[PDB]
Amino acid sequence: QEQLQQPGTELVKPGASVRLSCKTSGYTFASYTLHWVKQTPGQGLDWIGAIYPGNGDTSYNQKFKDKATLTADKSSSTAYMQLSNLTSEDSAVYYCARLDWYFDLWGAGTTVTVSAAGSDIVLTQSPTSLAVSLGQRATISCKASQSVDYDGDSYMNWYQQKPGQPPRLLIYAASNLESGIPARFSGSGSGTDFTLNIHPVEEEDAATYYCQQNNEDPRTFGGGTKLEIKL
Ligand SMILES: [Cl-]
Ligand SMILES: [Cl-]
Ligand code: NA
Ligand code: NA
Repeated sequence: QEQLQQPGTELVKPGASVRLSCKTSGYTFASYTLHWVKQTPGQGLDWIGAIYPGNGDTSYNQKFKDKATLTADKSSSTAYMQLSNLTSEDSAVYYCARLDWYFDLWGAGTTVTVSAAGSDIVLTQSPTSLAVSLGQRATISCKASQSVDYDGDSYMNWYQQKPGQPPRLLIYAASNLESGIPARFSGSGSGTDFTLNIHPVEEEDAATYYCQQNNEDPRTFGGGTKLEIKL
């Protein structure tokens, strides 16, 4: 089975560098782009950049061009991201993943804790948290600053991250359920306005939901909506 294996934590000093690893297995490493993604409570998910391991070609989000360096080691099937000149602003969880929906695969993420004691498309989610009673309906909005559509398809996906689990694709291209996702989820929308619906909600649905667009570079995500069950 295909896996992206990342260490759990790194505890690091301001000013240091840290190298994160993503050990792949279960498929041909050189043949699929791998992406890295930063997660914080306030900013949701941020696309850092991507590497094609077959030849080492990289692309970086402008904002991370000096912070991150992506490499790949074909002999060990492992990708690495170096973060340099660490500051408090780097404390976050970092995931490696295959982001294209048809190849969706996520590592479990490495928490990097920097510790010292004393015209991109913007996606807006609404609400950013909600509690819903068992059997009732949750509805979440994602609005984009510019169209995410091309040729009648919406280049926008939703991701679910259940507590303690990696993110996974939930809905792709606005309205298609990923394999294995139950019929109680549905997605709608086009252009700049998209909606996730879950009804009837069950306990297993408690999670943080993120929208993402991949119509223009860089890929961008919403800040996330945390859904809990109202007891
Ligand atoms: Cl809101
Ligand atoms: Cl948001
Ligand atoms: Na391999
Ligand atoms: Na709103």
